[PDB]
Amino acid sequence: LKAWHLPVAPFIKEQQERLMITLWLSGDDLPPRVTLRAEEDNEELSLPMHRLRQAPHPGVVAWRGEINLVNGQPRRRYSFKLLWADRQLWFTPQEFNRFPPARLEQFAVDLPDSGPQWVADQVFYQIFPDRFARSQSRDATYYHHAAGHDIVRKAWDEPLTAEAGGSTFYGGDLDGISEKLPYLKQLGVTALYLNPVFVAPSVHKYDTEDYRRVDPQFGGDAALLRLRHNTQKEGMRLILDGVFNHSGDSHAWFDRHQRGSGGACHNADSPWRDWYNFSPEGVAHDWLGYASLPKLDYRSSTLIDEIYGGEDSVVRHWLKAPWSMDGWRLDVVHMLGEGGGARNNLRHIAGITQAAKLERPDAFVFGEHFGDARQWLQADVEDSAMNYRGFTFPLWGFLANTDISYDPQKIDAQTCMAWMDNYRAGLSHQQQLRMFNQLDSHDTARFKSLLGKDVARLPLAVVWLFSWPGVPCIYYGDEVGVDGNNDPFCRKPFPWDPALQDGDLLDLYKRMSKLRKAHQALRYGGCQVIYAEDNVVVFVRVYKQQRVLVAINRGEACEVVIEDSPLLDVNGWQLKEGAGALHDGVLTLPAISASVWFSR
Amino acid sequence: LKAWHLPVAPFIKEQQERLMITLWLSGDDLPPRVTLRAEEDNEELSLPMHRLRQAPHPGVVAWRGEINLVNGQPRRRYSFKLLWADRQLWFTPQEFNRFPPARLEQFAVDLPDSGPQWVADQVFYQIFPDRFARSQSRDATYYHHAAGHDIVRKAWDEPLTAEAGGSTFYGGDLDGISEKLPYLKQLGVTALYLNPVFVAPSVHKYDTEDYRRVDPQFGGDAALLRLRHNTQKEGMRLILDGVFNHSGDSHAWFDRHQRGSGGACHNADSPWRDWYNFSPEGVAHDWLGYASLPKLDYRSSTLIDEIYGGEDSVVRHWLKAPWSMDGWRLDVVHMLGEGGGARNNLRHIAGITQAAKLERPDAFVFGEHFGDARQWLQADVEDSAMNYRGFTFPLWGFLANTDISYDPQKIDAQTCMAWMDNYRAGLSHQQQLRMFNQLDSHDTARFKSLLGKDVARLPLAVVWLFSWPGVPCIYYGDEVGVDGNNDPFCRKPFPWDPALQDGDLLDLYKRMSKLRKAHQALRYGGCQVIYAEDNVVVFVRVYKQQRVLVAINRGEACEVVIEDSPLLDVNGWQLKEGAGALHDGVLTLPAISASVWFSR
Repeated sequence: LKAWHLPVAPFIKEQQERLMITLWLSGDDLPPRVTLRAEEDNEELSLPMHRLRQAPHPGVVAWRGEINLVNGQPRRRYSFKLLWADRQLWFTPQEFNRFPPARLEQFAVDLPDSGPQWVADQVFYQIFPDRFARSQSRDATYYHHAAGHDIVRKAWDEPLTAEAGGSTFYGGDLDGISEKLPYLKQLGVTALYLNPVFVAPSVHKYDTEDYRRVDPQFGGDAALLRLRHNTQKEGMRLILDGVFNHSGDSHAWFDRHQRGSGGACHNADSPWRDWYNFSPEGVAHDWLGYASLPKLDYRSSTLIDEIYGGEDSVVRHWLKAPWSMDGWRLDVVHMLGEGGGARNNLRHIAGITQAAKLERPDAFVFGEHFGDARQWLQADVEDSAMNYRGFTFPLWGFLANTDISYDPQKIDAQTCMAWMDNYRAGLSHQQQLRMFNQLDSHDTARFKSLLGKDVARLPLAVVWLFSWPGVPCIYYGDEVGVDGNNDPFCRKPFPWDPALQDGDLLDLYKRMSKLRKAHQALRYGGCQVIYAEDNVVVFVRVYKQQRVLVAINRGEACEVVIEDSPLLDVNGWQLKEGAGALHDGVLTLPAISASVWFSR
Repeated sequence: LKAWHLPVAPFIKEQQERLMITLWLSGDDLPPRVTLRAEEDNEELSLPMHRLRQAPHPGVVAWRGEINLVNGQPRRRYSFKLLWADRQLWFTPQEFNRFPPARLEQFAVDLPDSGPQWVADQVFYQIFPDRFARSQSRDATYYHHAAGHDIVRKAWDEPLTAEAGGSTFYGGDLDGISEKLPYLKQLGVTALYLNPVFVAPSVHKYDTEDYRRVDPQFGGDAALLRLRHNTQKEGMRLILDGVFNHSGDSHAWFDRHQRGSGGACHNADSPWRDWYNFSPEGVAHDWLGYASLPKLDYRSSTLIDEIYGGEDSVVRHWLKAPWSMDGWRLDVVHMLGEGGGARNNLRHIAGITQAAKLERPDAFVFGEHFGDARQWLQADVEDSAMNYRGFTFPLWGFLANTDISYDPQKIDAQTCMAWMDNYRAGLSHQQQLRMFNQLDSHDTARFKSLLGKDVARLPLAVVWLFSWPGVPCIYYGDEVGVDGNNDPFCRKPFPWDPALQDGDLLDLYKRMSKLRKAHQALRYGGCQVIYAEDNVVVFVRVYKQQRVLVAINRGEACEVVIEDSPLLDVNGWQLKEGAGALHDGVLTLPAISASVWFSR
């Protein structure tokens, strides 16, 4: 017995106020009845399915049902209940289940879809501002109170060292990014995610001192206005790093260093005393034991107003004119809450997202989730997450034998795809398409270094990043082969000298972004894993009549048989990237290779 | 490789402000390192585990770690990360996982536990009031507007018929329940769940007309005061059916039948016009197409105040003096919300539960969930659910070959236990202990009838109901062998004539409730499935040094080998119920039997 279904055309079709659902079956003992299990206002529904007269493909029987769209909530969950005379079988995102699937692990489609529909068309690039590029115009040192010393300035070619990593400035700025826009546009980028840029004494600037002013070191307000102009002119989106779980200790609201007289750290009568939590001993709650990062108490209704409740709260401030940013990356989204911990977290993240969409309906809001983000995403409190658990770490394990803790990891293609597909199953198709996928970031070792001796696998990761469902994000310098261990060493200055650039890797990035821009299935399509065993993964992206086939071989050269699949029943295939070869259901795969085919 | 862990003593121990966690392992290739993955304010933690010098049991190696309890949220999620030189393995509620478990499917313990700790000590009994018992004192007919006719009155021995089922009254009342308290106390009952009792024209009374007055047909306010007195006197708890997703069409707020002049159904200027949703055509939103049940629009802040927001809102009204009820069963909890659907549902159920605990901190609030309730329970918006998906339907399938839709079902012991254990894995140990388990209810066919020819299996269900984690609920008449098809036929009058009673079944219920009252592990203990194959299920309840072993055989007589388990390493076993026999790791099980053993 076999089944096929993806939450996209050709399997689904909106027609008037109905959502038509088609299921494919094949086998010797087909069920005489099939029930479409659907949901309306969380009530489970048993909807009839009828057999279609026309076989969609050789030996494939098609069933169809209808979800009424005039009532219910926009997210349409559904599964298939195969019924025989004596038994039943469920078909789900995770294949067949002998007992009923979890409600939150069904197929799901968002109709009407009110999410940021532009996100799926983007190629993102993440910039750690101090390390990307210096403007042509272009170093003032001051005293970092939270550190024990003045800040340090280094020249662009000075090696990175573990000393005073939070206080070493190489001096990149925002006009530097503006000046490098042609390079990013040649790379395929259509959108930027910036690490923090508001006034703060550290180099990374998660120790926010003023949420209303751009730090002069990066070029101040004028330079961020220019970047917004230039990006708009080039049709590029722009996302800022939003740090609302905690403030910096040098913020006026807290003011550890008594720069004023009404700070919360040293005055019980401070206007913002109840914006922070102080233990019985008086020790302020902070972010995981970093006293420079006092945690904000969202029990206080004035804090709620200042951050997201008010018309000119911080979240909305940068989304309206003249700033008109395209949204927010939410730092430490999972811990924000009341009383010094994550109490009431889901409610407050919902408030932040809601406030953003009030200012800009198409605003993109996604959270930093090193962990399992499903409960946040399943309650629709944010649009998306940095997909470490769903994308990053499965690739770390399958390709680099390591994990979030740099613990050893030995997982084969089966386990990797079971892992990746289990996580997506909790997400609607529209949510899957906007997951923020990257290979590494400013908070991890460089993927290239994590490969160690297996660095030849890096191109496989690059192809996968551009073809797995979700929006891909390049971490600055990845595309020219920057390596490094974790923070501080993952934040090297970008090597603008082409002699220090891997130009073959750079070209790979250019081509994959062209393939993605070219083919709807790489942006909008469903995704079916077709083969997952030992070293080989094969999956197809699916959208209307178009298909995109992707075959990854992490080891020695081999041949693999691909059984006849109705998803692969096409006129022919056109190889677009890689040296793989498909002929008569046999895939010839060179050692350490990834290949992409478009259907003709 | 083998592992054991349950979220209860002897595996966990609170000591000062620390939670100690112990893991058992056994095998030839044990991991030299084990990481306790825990959570603090949703941040994943890697905590060291150290090897204990003393083997807890033959050939079993013990590891221990500590969760710091002074910070974080009360629910403590955790899992075990086994680490070798080249690989890792996860140990979870669902055995070993090669890739990291879902955050929401870890072991979890609620510390500090603020739930209703009394619930785990109860035996519940559900009463459909019109059909349970007439008081000695003891019939007035009126016109049911939503029906097309006057109500109908029938004598106690008149057969049930499908005609006017919502309007046929046999006349049971609340003083009748008061008078039958000695019977319920002899049965083992310590708590009552009543179907609706507020003023409403139907016999089931989910068509609420007045949320502030007890229906005179059941004996009015005086009779419910007496039942509260008598139950208190006998140390019995009392739960009322709370119907807040919709009102009845005869409620004054709506008033389809113009009993007043300011109703919402016929006046655009009604004080409660915005308490209901009217389509573009003006058709009121209702409960699944029943116009007698107009749905309430929780967008309106006055409605929120009337139902749960206000000091004397409906939810709190019956929880304070003089009513002092012990909580609420929430009818159609999953659909309640704004705009004519389930919009903002989680938030409103949270408000209702919060309001209840404001009035009574130990109030028990649980929802009617025919479907998958995990998202409600995982967000702590209610204490518990009617556990149809986690308990009822697995037993319908394994024992009765049927399901929620009375579709055929063919699942073996493996699938049943995989199903039951997968659902619990999303629940903390404290949540599992208060799940509201029953075999049937006023909204299903009688389980005894569902068995058809296999009715000899019914005692197995009864033993299982009292030994699976959760609080058991008898549906009135089940204990003397009432049968019937679904609503209306599952609501027969209780047969008080002992000649019409299955006294052997009644005794079984008495003994199982005595076993539960007697043994802490049946109320507080963890639960490990030990054997699940074809017809046989064997599981042990675990609490400190005590064990309770339960063996269910749904088919012909057989013998089954039980490998040495450190959970079964005890002084000896004492058979308490059934004819099973355990000797030298071999379980001799008669056909269609269930057996219970206490450890000595």
